[PDB]
Amino acid sequence: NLDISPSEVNGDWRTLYIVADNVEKVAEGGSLRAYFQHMECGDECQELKIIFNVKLDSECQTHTVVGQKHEDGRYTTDYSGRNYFHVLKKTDDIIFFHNVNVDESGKETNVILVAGKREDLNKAQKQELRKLAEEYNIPNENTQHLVPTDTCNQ
Repeated sequence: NLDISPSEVNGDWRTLYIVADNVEKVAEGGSLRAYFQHMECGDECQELKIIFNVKLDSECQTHTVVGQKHEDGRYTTDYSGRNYFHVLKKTDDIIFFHNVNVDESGKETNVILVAGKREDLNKAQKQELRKLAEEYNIPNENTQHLVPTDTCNQ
């Protein structure tokens, strides 16, 4: 996979799209429907702090996770079970993350989350997202566009 540096990641980010093979996890009220707000890491990006909101009732419930980087490039963190995440694609203003969540009940969910410093993907990036989901055995019909309900950063 692709490494990230503090200079690349530090700052505000938002979630544009999430797609997952267990749709309940990323649809409204899902445990993994994370509206990014900010990322920050230090030296070598060993310790990656991600601040995000989930919507709970009508309100913003803010969360922070700290991912720990490992030699294989994955970060781990606890959140609604155990997560293993890494970078599948990156540009200066868009990151595609792949996450595997193993929930407390043992259910495994594969996720692609698109984080951005802008509000939209272009058409090429949308097709790339679809191709990646296929490659990762994730149904594209589960795709969630978060922009229209992202109200916790403004």
